[PDB]
Amino acid sequence: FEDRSYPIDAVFMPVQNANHSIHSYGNGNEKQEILFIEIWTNGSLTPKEALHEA
Amino acid sequence: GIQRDDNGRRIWRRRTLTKKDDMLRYKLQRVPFVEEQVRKIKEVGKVMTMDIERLLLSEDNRFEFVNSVAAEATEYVEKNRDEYGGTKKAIFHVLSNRVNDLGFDRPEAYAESDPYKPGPGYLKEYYT
Repeated sequence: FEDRSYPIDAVFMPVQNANHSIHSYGNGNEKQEILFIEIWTNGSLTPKEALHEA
Repeated sequence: GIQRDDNGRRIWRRRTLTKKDDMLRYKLQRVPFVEEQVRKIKEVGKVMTMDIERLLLSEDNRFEFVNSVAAEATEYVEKNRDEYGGTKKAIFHVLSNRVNDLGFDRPEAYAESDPYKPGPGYLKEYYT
């Protein structure tokens, strides 16, 4: 409500940024894809931990 | 001028910035999210592009620079015929050496491998 407590418009992102990239490799007929996950965290959790939590 | 205390050691005034520099606090920060850009630049090959210009900065005529590079590249291939055919190029080796001569560090001939290549028969398809 309003009791002299000043609200803080806090953004709840512990992962500052994330991006994924795809590398495709062919062997004539063996089309396999390689996925790269790129994670930036603000230290509240390691990027390895954020990968598991996601 | 010369001033010493009882112990005989020399004491000198530590020259320090008396006033304050505005730009000092506005330029020491570094952006945190360029990991994908710097990796892309190296993989694409734009790192040599900056090096090519850097060499031209100390040059007087860009037509003499390319002639000198071509002359030195021809010299390299004559000595070692079976080296500059594939992943290593004669011209790129010259450019990498000329940058290293300035005192900086670059990979030889700017050659890069693919650490994530699965197998010998798998060649990286390019997503057009």
